[PDB]
Amino acid sequence: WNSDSDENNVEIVTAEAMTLAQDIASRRKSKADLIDEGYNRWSFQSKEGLPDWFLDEETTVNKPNKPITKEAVLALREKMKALNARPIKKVLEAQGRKKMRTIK
Amino acid sequence: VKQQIKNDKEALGIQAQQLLEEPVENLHLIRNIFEKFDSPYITIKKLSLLTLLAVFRDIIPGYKIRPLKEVAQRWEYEQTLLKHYAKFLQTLETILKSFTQLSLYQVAVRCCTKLIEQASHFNLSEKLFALAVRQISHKTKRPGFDGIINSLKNIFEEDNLGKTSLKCVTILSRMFKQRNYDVLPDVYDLFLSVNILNDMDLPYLTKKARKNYKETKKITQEMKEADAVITAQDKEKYQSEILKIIFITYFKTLQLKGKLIGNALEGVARLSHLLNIEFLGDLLQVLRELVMQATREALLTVSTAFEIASAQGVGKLNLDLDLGLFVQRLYKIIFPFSLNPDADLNKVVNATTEMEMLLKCFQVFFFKSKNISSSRLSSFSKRLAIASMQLPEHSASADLALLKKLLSRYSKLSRLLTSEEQIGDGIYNPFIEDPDYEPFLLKNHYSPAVSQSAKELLKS
Amino acid sequence: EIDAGYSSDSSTEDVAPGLYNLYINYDIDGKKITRPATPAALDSLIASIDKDKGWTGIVDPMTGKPVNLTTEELGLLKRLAQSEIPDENFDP
Repeated sequence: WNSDSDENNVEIVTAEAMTLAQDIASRRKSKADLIDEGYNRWSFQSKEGLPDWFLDEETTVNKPNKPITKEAVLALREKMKALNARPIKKVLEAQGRKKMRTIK
Repeated sequence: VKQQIKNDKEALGIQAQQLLEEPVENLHLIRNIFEKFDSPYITIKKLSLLTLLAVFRDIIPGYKIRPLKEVAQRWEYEQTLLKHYAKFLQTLETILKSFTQLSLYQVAVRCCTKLIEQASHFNLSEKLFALAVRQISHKTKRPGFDGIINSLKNIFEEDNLGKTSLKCVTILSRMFKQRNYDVLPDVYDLFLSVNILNDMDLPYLTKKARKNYKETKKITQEMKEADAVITAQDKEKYQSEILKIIFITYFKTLQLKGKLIGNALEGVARLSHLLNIEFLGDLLQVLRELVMQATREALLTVSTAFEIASAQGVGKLNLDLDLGLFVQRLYKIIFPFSLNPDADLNKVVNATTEMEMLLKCFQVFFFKSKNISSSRLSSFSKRLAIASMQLPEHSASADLALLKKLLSRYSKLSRLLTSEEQIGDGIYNPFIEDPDYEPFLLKNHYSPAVSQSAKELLKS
Repeated sequence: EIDAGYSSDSSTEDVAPGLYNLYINYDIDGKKITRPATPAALDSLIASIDKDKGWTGIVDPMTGKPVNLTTEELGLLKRLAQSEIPDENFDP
């Protein structure tokens, strides 16, 4: 009754994924249209089983460049904002040192 | 019988001594100790377990063994060593979960604590921590609980990097979900001990050796500078994740509104200054949303709200948030506190004994720079005297002593006073201004010393 | 005649949520719809502290609550953003 037996997930960290995720959630781009747009020249280049010397240079070079929207960029900055990113000291003395640098 | 036990103890001592002298060459002796532990005698089981603990702590490296003759045999040695250590731990959960036998369980807890204190950095620490916390997650204080919490507290203090603390915090959080955030109050105090959050002639060298020595020295200096920067960043990231897990546990505890609200507000007040500014403004909303032991809980909310506002530099960071709603809550809560009884017995913000926070909230209220004594303190103090009709005299003398040492020169507090606004329910006496009640009745009271306390007040 | 209808896959639809005041002004035929009460400040603080998996940060104009990707939407985003067939069982 105390067993720690505790799967697959995903972590949206790229601007590309956020723009796609925003389009899915905001319903601006229809989900059915997104699926159809996913049958392109790059999805048919399957990566299942390819070696690491091949896959590494395929990702750095042969990676389709999807657009990025400013709204998704803000969302990532919001996600990347840690709980202690701007505490009382890092907002007061950090602001104070810059102020006294400008004064000097 | 006794001779057999003595012979087995001697054999364990000889095997242990040989291991200390030559650890690498005698790995089979550890297997022999396990066979000796298999003896039915309880005392021999205890001695074998202790010798295994002593042997393991002596031969365990000070570094983390990196998994896979000068290098190969060392790897086989370390791989072989890990196998007994796993087997020894496997016996540990078996005997721990199996709970005469109580003494063996206490010994089992003891070696578990010793491994925690010393072998925290080593492999299988995830299993070691999980076994120990599983004993604490239970409703009742099992034997050795004081030893385990001390060991966990010591690790949190020494762990400057915060990786081991992060592992324990995650495991402690998992128990809280399993227990529905219903554990002993001492358990939540572990988070308070996280040091990461609380931090807020010469031998001759050949011509070739000198160039090697110089080359290594340059690497070490470059290694140190990069490590220092990496340590600062990793500690900062670990601190953020620890705050994430700790605060999410505290907020979940507040949502359930259990009996552990005391420790949750304790942690929230202690770690509030570590959190972001935007969260400070929204932190008081959850405190003020619980107004529909109800008086005791409201005391914690108003006291913690005072503590959060007490953070240095709030004047520069004008977050406002109008803590006056908490002020009026304290202004109204004194009457039910005077209504219900209270007993100190004999031998949660920061302490216990509810009367202690009240004076503590009053003294931080007084410690506020010019925030009071603007004819508002007197109105507050009047009901303070009214609420002082009961409770021990030392408490009664304490609150009267607060206004005695008060810098304000107002003297009409214990008599007719200016308008008693802010929820009223008392004599207003508007626009009176007369230097002319409660002490007269206070003189007649069970304890004789209240009479002289009233006399010393009117004379002073 | 062609009935001037809307097929279920038409790119035109009502209620287009956007990023972040709440756009609770009126409804069709012009009636104010009730504002859903603001969420418990505890619960809102929890969600802010630990963002839900697939936290899009998108609120529909009607309800002030955020819109979060479901498990199937998270899977579709996984396949689409990794440039694979968005169909789990399609023979390439």
